[PDB]
Amino acid sequence: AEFIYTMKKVRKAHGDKVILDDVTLSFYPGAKIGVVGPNGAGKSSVLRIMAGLDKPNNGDAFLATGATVGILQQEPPLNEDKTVRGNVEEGMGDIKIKLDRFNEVAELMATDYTDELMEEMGRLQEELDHADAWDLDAQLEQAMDALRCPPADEPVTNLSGGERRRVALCKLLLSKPDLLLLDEPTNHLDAESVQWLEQHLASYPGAILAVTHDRYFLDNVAEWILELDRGRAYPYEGNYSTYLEKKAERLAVQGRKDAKLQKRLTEELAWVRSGAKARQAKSKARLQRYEEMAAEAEKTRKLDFEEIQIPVGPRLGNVVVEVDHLDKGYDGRALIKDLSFSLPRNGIVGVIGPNGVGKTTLFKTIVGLETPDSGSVKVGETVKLSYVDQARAGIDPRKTVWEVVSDGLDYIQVGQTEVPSRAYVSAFGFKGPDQQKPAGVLSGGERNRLNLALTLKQGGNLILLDEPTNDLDVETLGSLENALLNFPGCAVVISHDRWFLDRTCTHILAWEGDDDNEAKWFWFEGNFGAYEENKVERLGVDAAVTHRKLTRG
Amino acid sequence: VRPKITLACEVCKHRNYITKKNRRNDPDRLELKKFCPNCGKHQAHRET
RNA sequence: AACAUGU
RNA sequence: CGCGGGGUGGAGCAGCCUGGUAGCUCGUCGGGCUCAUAACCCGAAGGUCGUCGGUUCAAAUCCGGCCCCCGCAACCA
RNA sequence: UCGGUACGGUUUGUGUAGGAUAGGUGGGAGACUGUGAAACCUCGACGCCAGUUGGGGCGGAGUCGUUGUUGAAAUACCACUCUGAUCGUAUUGGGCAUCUAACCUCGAACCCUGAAUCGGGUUUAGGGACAGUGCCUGGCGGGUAGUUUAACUGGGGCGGUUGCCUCCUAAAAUGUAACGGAGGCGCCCAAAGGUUCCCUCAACCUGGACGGCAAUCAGGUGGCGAGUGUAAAUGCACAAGGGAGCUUGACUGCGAGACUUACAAGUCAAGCAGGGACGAAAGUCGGGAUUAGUGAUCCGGCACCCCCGAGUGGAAGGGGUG
RNA sequence: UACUAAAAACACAGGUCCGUGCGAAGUCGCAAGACGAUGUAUACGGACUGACGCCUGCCCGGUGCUGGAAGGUUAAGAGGACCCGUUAACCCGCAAGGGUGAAGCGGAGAAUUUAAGCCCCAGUAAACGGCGGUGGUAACUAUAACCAUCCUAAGGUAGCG
RNA sequence: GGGAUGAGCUGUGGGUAGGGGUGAAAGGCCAAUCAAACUCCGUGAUAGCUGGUUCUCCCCGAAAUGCAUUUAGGUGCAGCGUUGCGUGGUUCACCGCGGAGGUAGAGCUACUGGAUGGCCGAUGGGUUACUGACGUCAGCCAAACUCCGA
RNA sequence: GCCGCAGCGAAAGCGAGUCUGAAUAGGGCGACCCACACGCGCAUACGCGCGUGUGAAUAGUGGCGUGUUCUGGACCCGAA
RNA sequence: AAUAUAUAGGGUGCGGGAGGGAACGCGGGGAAGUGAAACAUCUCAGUACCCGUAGGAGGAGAAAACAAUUGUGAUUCCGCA
Ligand SMILES: Nc1ncnc2c1ncn2[C@@H]1O[C@H](COP(=O)(O)OP(=O)(O)O)[C@@H](O)[C@H]1O
Ligand SMILES: Nc1ncnc2c1ncn2[C@@H]1O[C@H](COP(=O)(O)OP(=O)(O)O)[C@@H](O)[C@H]1O
Ligand code: VO4
Ligand code: VO4
Ligand SMILES: [Mg+2]
Ligand SMILES: [Mg+2]
Ligand SMILES: [Mg+2]
Ligand SMILES: [Mg+2]
Ligand SMILES: [Mg+2]
Ligand SMILES: [Mg+2]
Ligand SMILES: [Mg+2]
Ligand SMILES: [Mg+2]
Ligand SMILES: [Mg+2]
Ligand SMILES: [Mg+2]
Ligand SMILES: [Mg+2]
Ligand SMILES: [Mg+2]
Ligand SMILES: [Mg+2]
Ligand SMILES: [Mg+2]
Ligand SMILES: [Mg+2]
Ligand SMILES: [Mg+2]
Ligand SMILES: [Mg+2]
Ligand SMILES: [Mg+2]
Ligand SMILES: [Mg+2]
Ligand SMILES: [Mg+2]
Ligand SMILES: [Mg+2]
Ligand SMILES: [Mg+2]
Ligand SMILES: [Mg+2]
Ligand SMILES: [Mg+2]
Ligand SMILES: [Mg+2]
Ligand SMILES: [Mg+2]
Ligand SMILES: [Mg+2]
Ligand SMILES: [Mg+2]
Ligand SMILES: [Mg+2]
Ligand SMILES: [Mg+2]
Ligand SMILES: [Mg+2]
Ligand SMILES: [Mg+2]
Ligand SMILES: [Mg+2]
Ligand SMILES: [Mg+2]
Ligand SMILES: [Mg+2]
Ligand SMILES: [Mg+2]
Ligand SMILES: [Mg+2]
Ligand SMILES: [Mg+2]
Ligand SMILES: [Mg+2]
Ligand SMILES: [Mg+2]
Ligand SMILES: [Mg+2]
Ligand SMILES: [Mg+2]
Ligand SMILES: [Mg+2]
Ligand SMILES: [Mg+2]
Ligand SMILES: [Mg+2]
Ligand SMILES: [Mg+2]
Ligand SMILES: [Mg+2]
Ligand SMILES: [Mg+2]
Ligand SMILES: [Mg+2]
Ligand SMILES: [Mg+2]
Ligand SMILES: [Mg+2]
Ligand SMILES: [Mg+2]
Ligand SMILES: [Mg+2]
Ligand SMILES: [Mg+2]
Ligand SMILES: [Mg+2]
Ligand SMILES: [Mg+2]
Ligand SMILES: [Mg+2]
Ligand SMILES: [Mg+2]
Ligand SMILES: [Zn+2]
Repeated sequence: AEFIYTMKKVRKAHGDKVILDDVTLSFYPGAKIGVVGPNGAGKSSVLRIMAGLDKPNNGDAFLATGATVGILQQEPPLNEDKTVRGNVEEGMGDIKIKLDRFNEVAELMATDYTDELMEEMGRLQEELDHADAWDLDAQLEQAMDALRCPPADEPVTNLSGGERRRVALCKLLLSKPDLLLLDEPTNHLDAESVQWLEQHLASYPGAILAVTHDRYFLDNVAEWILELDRGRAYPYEGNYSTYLEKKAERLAVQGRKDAKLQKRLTEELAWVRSGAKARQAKSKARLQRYEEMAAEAEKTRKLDFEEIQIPVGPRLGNVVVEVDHLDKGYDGRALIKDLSFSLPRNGIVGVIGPNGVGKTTLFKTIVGLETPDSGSVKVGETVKLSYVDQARAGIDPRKTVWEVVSDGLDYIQVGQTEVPSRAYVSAFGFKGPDQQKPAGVLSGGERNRLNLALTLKQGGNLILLDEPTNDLDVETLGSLENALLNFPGCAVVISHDRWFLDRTCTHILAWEGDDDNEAKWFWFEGNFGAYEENKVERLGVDAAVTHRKLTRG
Repeated sequence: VRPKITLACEVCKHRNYITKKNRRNDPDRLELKKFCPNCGKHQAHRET
């Protein structure tokens, strides 16, 4: 019955937006809990209490004694040192300074007083046998071969979005905290780093929480679903096909219960406007029940959703983007080598490949922010280009969600038309006084919605989608992919979501590099389902591993 | 919309002052230099 | 399974 | 007289509580189908949101002043 | 039968060279008498990280140790037990079924009983650890009981109104009623506060790419007609209006003296000390041009100060200050 | 309605519904006991309608009543991690104080486990109740058999006025 | 005047009791009393309401207003009366002086509004005998108008 | 036993002082005769502090009357 | 007795109980008017009334008591606090 973490009557709320209210659940070790919910439900605000980063307003929430807590943030920060120095600040952070003193006491004690420093190295050399911390040179070299990290001698400022997330998982899987707190772990990770992390979290001592929107990762790392509706928490078991059943059932029995209440208001509002007859009295005990039914009928008024809407652009010519013998790299490592394709008119093109392989560099030669090595990029006279970005570089944190889209202006240009700016952002779900939240307090699911408001107001007929399916839930992932099928221009998508390129694609440009070339790509004419059948007929029939343990324990 | 925040000191953590801010214009915790009577001098004060 | 009318 | 509901394209109704994008069915208009007409199919026009004057960057909407329509009380001697 | 706990058997773990990688620790140079390369058996536990860890058929012919190294570490065998699995015993709960012996029977017979459709006892036929009843506990509960259901008001009911802020009525100090006349409030601002410096508005006229009565420019004229976060009055051009720099006095300890006042409250305040902001200084600063933006007591909550501590030392509780 | 109301009011024979398997349901009593009934569903108690004749339409959303148990919510009991008060012992020590603290006894007590009920799922109106607006349209006018639209659980049928 | 062989009428004896009885049902009846009998007791129930309260004389002498009120015919405190002790002209009246106002009246080309007749004519209406903004010469009005002002 | 005889403070406590406070700052509450020559380091004069008195004016408490008041039926009469 | 040990029961013989009394006592059940300017917690009040049971009185009474570092030494009752 020994526990890890307990909540007692926790109520955290950002005013009108409640996150918890009178909740109580207990977490026992060995539990594999996957937490779900819509965007903005409050999932990262729970984990910022469970990691001790925030405090609940009126409640009690405490970790048990021992068994410390390590959190993966939704946007994991790093330091300005190397990769091998990026994995020692946590996982080895409390224990490398006990080795930074032992190699100091080997020489500083030999010339000083050798009587009191005898125990000063005594209580530290006995801290190097219970943990076996002598192999700190070669424990890091095992934990980088597991995650397939970048080489550990170069800086970390110029890395991929999915290479920064690999070096941030190594900072937590070496600590081994007994309460993991993973906030959206499968962002930016390819189909290999997710399949690896499924096996590593399978045989793992301790409690695991993971707020994962995707349908297939939670069926492997979780067996006990936690849910966040508007305030409450609903623990049960199942494998995420039963979460969409129960949220559909909790709104069909709440929706028609709130319709019986509406008919009883019309039957009662007709009574309070009917006038008192001869010397009878209109009873005060029915006026005071009307004004309680009329108050409990306005508090249920939170039922709305906004669709993703892309503005249409001008007429697109016969030449969209032409690429003839492109070569691109940064060092002796070459990324793109001898690539020839041409983007079609009126289609959806998908770019497929593992992490750190050259997909964002392929867009940044097209948008004119890079320079090719050999070969040219050719656009054409008709194309207005629109470019969403993976890094979300356009949005700044200390400026509100309104006056990043606008600039203090009332009316904006969304391509040869003038819609009002607050009418434009309220078409992206940011409605009412949610338009004055800065970008530091917005959730990750609505910075993937704010970035679409900054860059789709260019109104171009060529949109470049650099991982749009990042932090979005199932309701607005389907609202995005229904806005690309009805788009008249050409859309290019980089994504790792296998069940998102299968649904909306017409053309595939996929990396197919092997050991002797390492830099070739492939243009395919067809959807994603026909590409995977051709991939297993050209190269490696039925061939297109064992889990690297990351540690010796 | 304008709750009552309280300003705790940064040295002694005494809760010397109480005032109001706007939650949506100022989502972060306010920092002011206020006089602390325990320390006898001006310290810094975040909220709680 | 379509399927009315023609002063 | 007093309470309180209403006025949105030719007809009927949403939209109004929660301010930015005027919508739905029929009808009218032009073209199809048929020997011809209905039915059906395709494309279109049509609104001063009763009137004017305030709040607002912005009003069918929020608030006051008017002009019509509809419902309801008018009891005890 | 389905679970919990205690006890014991069997079994589980395989990034990279390798005996698919004893899982950890400790002991250790022997351990069995040797063919998953076996005969009946022969991975049909798992079977994937695949072949070693079983279908325990037998055989004293037939595996493996230590050495070699090939590693963070090794190799048999074994007590030592972490994660998971399964088997067994013991002790405890919950289901279901059966039993009879408590309890139940206004089923039957017999006696007390001379007269007994009462009662009691004996025996028999059934029900049965249920029912009934005690204690605790949720539900339901006008069946019943105690009560409440405001006032102003040109009678009462119906309609409206109740506290705060500004004007007029209000009769040139202050105050003044009516269901008299018009309007605001239950906030907002982290600058729209503090300070130091600098500036003058609206409207009209003349000239100017898009540009219109009116966007921005240039020049004349203009002494308050603009402006004041927000209603009105009193103020404000000396600006309290517009702009910029640094900032937190939207202070802690106080307060001579006043206004208003039935009381409770309300309001103003020179100046003194602490520690600060701006300023070269003089100085100014205890929120906002001023007056609305709020709720007595009681009972509680939290933070801190360490005042009391029911014999004593503590504590529980109480007390102060925010 | 003794003593201002004898009626169109109550009763009534007939009707239908609901309850009741037998020391019945119901009632009088804290109970024992009694009536029901020395009766046994062709019987007894309740509710409404009121001889007879012809008839008794549509509505199960609301509120009851009956049945159901998949899900949510929910009491005492059982359970008693974790935190707290005390102090054997121990440390720095001015040994004037502070800090870590076993066992025992306590205070406050979480997860978990648990029925009815309520939500929920259907049935039922001789159950309590409920059975619509606006605009156009025919050989003179008039009226609309007909049509458009909005709404509802359903939109007042036969008969009568 | 109705019934008068019937669900009739009647005598004698008996049963049902007070939130109970009985009722072919009227809130009917339960000792001339019934929307909960009667008698004793709690008990001298309580009533912000009406009535009453008894011999004399001498001095002084109100109020019907303010504020609060489950308050408006009640009450607390102030205002106004008497009396005891302090204070002693501090009260009040007149005359002279030092002062704030925005009523009466008047004025408005001094503001915000209303508005009469000329004159000039931007605009609007069919090239103009209709509309006549803003200006200007006269005559006016105001509780929420004021350059003034008893 | 009661009232008087010392107060201040929430209290610990200190005590003609005490609470607040960093304050020998200011307030709160409490205490304190200069009508008096004189003597004192007073002085253009009243005074400042302390003696000497010229021997200054405090004071409570118990009874019995009266006026109001508290608890009792509480001035008397009266409901449903 | 049923029925065997026996009991329930019945026969006989000696004692005792019953009901009344004005107050006082102990044990048990237990109101409302009223006051709270309404009222339910609270009050009225463990009052009025009722039930059981006495005695000339009754009840309590011989420390599993208080007290606070000294001490008092069964209970009841009156005065203070
Ligand atoms: N610091 C903050 N201040 C105000 N509002 C916030 C703050 N943080 C979050 N919110 C609001 O509360 C919501 C909770 O964010 P959350 O749902 O926890 O992010 P995620 O979707 O990653 O879990 C966000 O939609 C945001 O609008
Ligand atoms: N500015 C740069 N200088 C050097 N190397 C770079 C730079 N930017 C990116 N890279 C390298 O390019 C490689 C491929 O990145 P890429 O795959 O384009 O990113 P993404 O995964 O976002 O498409 C990464 O491994 C990264 O190390
Ligand atoms: O590292 V990436 O997921 O942008 O290919
Ligand atoms: O945790 V998110 O709902 O911002 O993807
Ligand atoms: Mg998140
Ligand atoms: Mg990328
Ligand atoms: Mg700001
Ligand atoms: Mg046509
Ligand atoms: Mg009448
Ligand atoms: Mg009642
Ligand atoms: Mg009463
Ligand atoms: Mg009245
Ligand atoms: Mg009236
Ligand atoms: Mg006046
Ligand atoms: Mg006057
Ligand atoms: Mg400033
Ligand atoms: Mg200024
Ligand atoms: Mg303040
Ligand atoms: Mg003062
Ligand atoms: Mg100073
Ligand atoms: Mg300076
Ligand atoms: Mg000052
Ligand atoms: Mg103001
Ligand atoms: Mg009170
Ligand atoms: Mg003690
Ligand atoms: Mg305490
Ligand atoms: Mg203070
Ligand atoms: Mg009569
Ligand atoms: Mg019965
Ligand atoms: Mg039947
Ligand atoms: Mg019925
Ligand atoms: Mg009838
Ligand atoms: Mg009948
Ligand atoms: Mg139903
Ligand atoms: Mg039916
Ligand atoms: Mg009708
Ligand atoms: Mg009809
Ligand atoms: Mg006769
Ligand atoms: Mg006759
Ligand atoms: Mg006759
Ligand atoms: Mg009799
Ligand atoms: Mg009588
Ligand atoms: Mg009564
Ligand atoms: Mg009495
Ligand atoms: Mg009386
Ligand atoms: Mg006189
Ligand atoms: Mg008086
Ligand atoms: Mg004068
Ligand atoms: Mg004068
Ligand atoms: Mg005036
Ligand atoms: Mg006048
Ligand atoms: Mg004028
Ligand atoms: Mg004129
Ligand atoms: Mg005037
Ligand atoms: Mg005292
Ligand atoms: Mg003093
Ligand atoms: Mg006797
Ligand atoms: Mg009472
Ligand atoms: Mg009372
Ligand atoms: Mg009274
Ligand atoms: Mg005797
Ligand atoms: Mg005795
Ligand atoms: Zn401090």
